[PDB]
Amino acid sequence: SVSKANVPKIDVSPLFGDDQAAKMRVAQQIDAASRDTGFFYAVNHGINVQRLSQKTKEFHMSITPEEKWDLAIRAYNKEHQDQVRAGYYLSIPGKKAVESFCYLNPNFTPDHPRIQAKTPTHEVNVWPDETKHPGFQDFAEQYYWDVFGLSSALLKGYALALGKEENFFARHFKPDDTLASVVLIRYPYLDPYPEAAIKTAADGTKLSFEWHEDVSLITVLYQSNVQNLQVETAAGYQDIEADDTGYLINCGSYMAHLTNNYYKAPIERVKWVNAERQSLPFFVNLGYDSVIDPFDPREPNGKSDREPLSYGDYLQNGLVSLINKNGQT
Ligand SMILES: CC(C)[C@@H](NC(=O)[C@H](CS)NC(=O)CCC[C@H](N)C(=O)O)C(=O)O
Ligand SMILES: [Fe+3]
Repeated sequence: SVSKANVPKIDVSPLFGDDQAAKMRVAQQIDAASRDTGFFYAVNHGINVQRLSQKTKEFHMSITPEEKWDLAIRAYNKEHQDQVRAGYYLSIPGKKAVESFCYLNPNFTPDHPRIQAKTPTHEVNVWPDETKHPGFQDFAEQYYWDVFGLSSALLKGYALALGKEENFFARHFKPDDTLASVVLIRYPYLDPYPEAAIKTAADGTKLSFEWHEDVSLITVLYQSNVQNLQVETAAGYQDIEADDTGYLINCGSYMAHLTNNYYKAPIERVKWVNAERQSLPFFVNLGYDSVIDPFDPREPNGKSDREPLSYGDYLQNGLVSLINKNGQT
């Protein structure tokens, strides 16, 4: 029936250090994984993922219907026209099981020039009442910077893996302008589970979210210990093993663009599982004006004829296209 994807566990801790040869050995493993199924687990990453899943659980289970409307993105609340990305994504009982909360760069404030200029994809985060969710905002903002630091190191590994200097990507990944987002996703246990919330794939598999390529440079994902993800290969979809201690890493379609598809953006989908679980992606996005010059590591001269793509326009297009294809989450 369904085979299992080879998803190696890569000790990424050398990427935080100054042992350059050890960094290269990590880079080789990243290269191999990126050329195989496109996924690896980053282990020995230094993030307290036990507290992450705890603080997230407390929030999802304690937020009330009134608070969800008050935080809701524009897709669920016409009063909130500035909330395209950040805020609460409501479930629809009987129809849509998943619900989630998305937040962006905490440095996006009314003082920020991109907020002042009303540049697309930049928004000021919305937060629940502190007294109703003590410590939640503090946890969430600190987590953003914790995973930012992990992601910076991973980007050093990807750069070395492609034959570049280690800051080739990370130099565009900055706290003052990153469009990176965290999404705290709840997938509920439901009895009965509404069939309307289950999609059926071409191959018959029941899904919660259909196939797609990630809109990101890379995706840095923590999930609770419930197997659900699949990656498409030429021989069909393969199950990605769960690992609630590691971070599941893959390239997004911006990486595929700039490498001339040498590191493809894998096609992934989410199987339907009737189980309470958490999915907490960090989408590594660059700045709105960031441009990486494409190259082709397959060619002796490394030359690509692909257009340099401004990251902001890429992100705007990608997020709207994904909603159109796979629905409003
Ligand atoms: C597969 C997981 C990463 C997760 N899927 C997801 O997060 C899916 C597919 S990558 N991503 C999205 O819908 C895009 C969210 C973008 C976010 N609101 C933003 O403004 O930056 C899931 O569990 O459904
Ligand atoms: Fe995805």
